Amino acid sequence: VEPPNERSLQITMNQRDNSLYFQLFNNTNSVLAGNCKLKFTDAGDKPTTQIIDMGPHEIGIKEYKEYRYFPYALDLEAGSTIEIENQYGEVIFLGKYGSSPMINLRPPSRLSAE
Repeated sequence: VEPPNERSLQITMNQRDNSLYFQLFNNTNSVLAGNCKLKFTDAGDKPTTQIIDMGPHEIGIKEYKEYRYFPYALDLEAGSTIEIENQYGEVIFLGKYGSSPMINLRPPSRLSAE
C-alpha cells in the first residue's frame, strides 16, 4: 500500500472574459519551489498553447497563489490537464479539470512504493 504522509497538490481554475485564472494550494507537507512554470491546457484533445510562468517566487506549505493569463476566451472542459515544471523543466505535479475548478495534481511519475 502507498506510503503515509502522502499529500498532494490542488489547483483551481476560473475562466473569465478572455482570460483564465489558476490558483494553487500547496497541500503538501514539505514546501513548493519557485522558478517553476505552468503547463495548463484547455482540455487535452485540441487545447491551446496556454503556458504560464510560476515566476522565481516559490510557494510554501498550505500556501496559495493566483496566476492570471490571457488572452483566453475558450471554454474550460473536463480534461484540462495541468503541469508544474519546476526550474528544472520537468513537471512535478499534474492534474485534470472537471466539475470542480480545483482538482488534485500529484506527480505523473511514481516516487516510492514498497
